Amino acid sequence: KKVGLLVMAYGTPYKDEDIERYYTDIRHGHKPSEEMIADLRGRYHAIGGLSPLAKITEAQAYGLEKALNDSQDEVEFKAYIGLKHIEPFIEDAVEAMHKDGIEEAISIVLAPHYSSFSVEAYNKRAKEAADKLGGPRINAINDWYKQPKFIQMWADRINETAKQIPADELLDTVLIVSAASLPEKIKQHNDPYPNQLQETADFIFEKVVVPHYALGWQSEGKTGEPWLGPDVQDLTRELYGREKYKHFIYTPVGFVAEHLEVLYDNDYECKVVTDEVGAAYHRPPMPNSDPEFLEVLRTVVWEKYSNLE
Ligand code: FEC
Ligand SMILES: [Ca+2]
Repeated sequence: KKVGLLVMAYGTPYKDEDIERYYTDIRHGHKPSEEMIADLRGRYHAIGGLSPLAKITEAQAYGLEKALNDSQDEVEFKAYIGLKHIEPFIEDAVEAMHKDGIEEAISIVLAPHYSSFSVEAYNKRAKEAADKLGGPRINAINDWYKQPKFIQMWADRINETAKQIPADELLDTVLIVSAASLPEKIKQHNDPYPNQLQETADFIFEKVVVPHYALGWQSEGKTGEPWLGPDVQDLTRELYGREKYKHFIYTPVGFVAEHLEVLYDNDYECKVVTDEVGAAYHRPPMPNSDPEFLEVLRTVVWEKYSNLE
């Protein structure tokens, strides 16, 4: 019998006409203003029109399914994609499993770190849909940044970039490790998210030749409350002011694909800052559907399945 593999991600507009309803969904059903829509649409336009996140997420979910099924024959996995803010929604994926007769599923979020605003909400929605339908039972993975192959993947990508920096400028190079920002109040309740990112930065740093590093956040939202900082743009300016770094290497390790928050918030907004101070910009390829990353996810899911049984 088959075990459902519920692969969850944020979602992205398929078409330009979808941007309004996607943004409305992000804002809990409250339609943004015309100025807010125009600004978002202009960011998608700046990165080429739309984001490739849709096809990357699919390649990741079906590449993971194939890696799992080609590596063993104790069980057959069947992947279902459930998205947070556009169809197929999380609830649609759970419905489809139930209608297919899946009785047992493992879920994974395509974000390696846990927080109350991200993975918690994914898991709450998946379990609430399964409770109503009467199945499947969902066994959730909460985080997986500690996976050794995950850390080694990012260190290899950073070391390949650093090898193309001149040896006499490596001492003036800094590795900026980042994730999506969240409201700062999550620290008041000891949410694990900021600690998990610091841990990820520490594990990577001990495996790369780059001698300096700093932790930052990015892509904070339009609210009137404080968000986790420093922002990667502001941190770049500060570090140039104190240390005069010549090379900035940005690894937004909270993300797993090349989407709007990397293509715009790093490759446009951070490059604007490195240009202003006169430093070089580097941003290694994201994991996307590269086989080494599919192997990270296969290890994570197969270890989860091994520990249930
Ligand atoms: C955490 C976290 C992740 C990583 C975990 C996971 O991937 O789900 C995360 C991942 C992503 C990814 C990719 C994308 C890119 C989608 C694509 O079109 O390329 C992506 C894109 C957007 N996020 Fe995002 N996120 N995000 C928040 C937290 C997280 N976010 C919070 C909080 C709010 C604030 C909600 C509100 O305003 O009340 C919020 C709002 C937006 C908007 C709305 C427009 C704007 O104002 O910027 C867009 C577009
Ligand atoms: Ca921003």
